[PDB]
Amino acid sequence: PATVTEQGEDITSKKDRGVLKIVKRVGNGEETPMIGDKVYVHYKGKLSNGKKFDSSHDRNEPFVFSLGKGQVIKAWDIGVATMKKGEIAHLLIKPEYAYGSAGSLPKIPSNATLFFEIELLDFKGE
Ligand SMILES: COc1ccc(CC[C@H]2OC(=O)[C@@H]3CCCCN3C(=O)[C@@H](C3CCCCC3)c3cc(OC)c(c(OC)c3)OCCOC/C=C\COc3cccc2c3)cc1OC
Repeated sequence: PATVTEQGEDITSKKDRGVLKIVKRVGNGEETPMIGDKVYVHYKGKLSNGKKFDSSHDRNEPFVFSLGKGQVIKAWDIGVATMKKGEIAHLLIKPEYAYGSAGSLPKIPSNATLFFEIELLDFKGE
């Protein structure tokens, strides 16, 4: 997470560093998911300080959602939108792009900075 702080690319339209990304593994894909595409990922998630660890692997199930429909935090609609199939991205997220000053307790404290390792398994339209 500190690495992303230093090295991570800004992928916010507004470029406020609210969302930062390192492409760790390059995908075989040439396409990215469109808004309204059903998205299939593996993911690991923690607060910046390593607390509240969560993963699709542990839940024995991929995390499936439709892109750009606010099913997930702003940071995910922005971040997975940049990703290619087979790609693994690292994300460091400002609370403004996650749960904000209100947070979401008990899991998400007030003004929490999140870290995600996401693997984009696939995406489909229709
Ligand atoms: C439009 O804005 C929102 C959209 C959706 C939500 C609800 C939470 C949502 O989760 C997320 O947005 C992100 C990104 C997708 C992976 C999960 N996630 C989380 O933030 C994680 C959180 C990662 C950081 C360590 C603590 C757990 C994360 C993981 C959680 O448990 C797996 C979690 C949670 O809620 C605070 C956040 O618990 C609530 C869900 O209980 C279990 C049920 C379903 C599985 O979790 C889901 C399902 C769908 C969406 C999410 C969780 C709040 C939003 O407000 C900003």
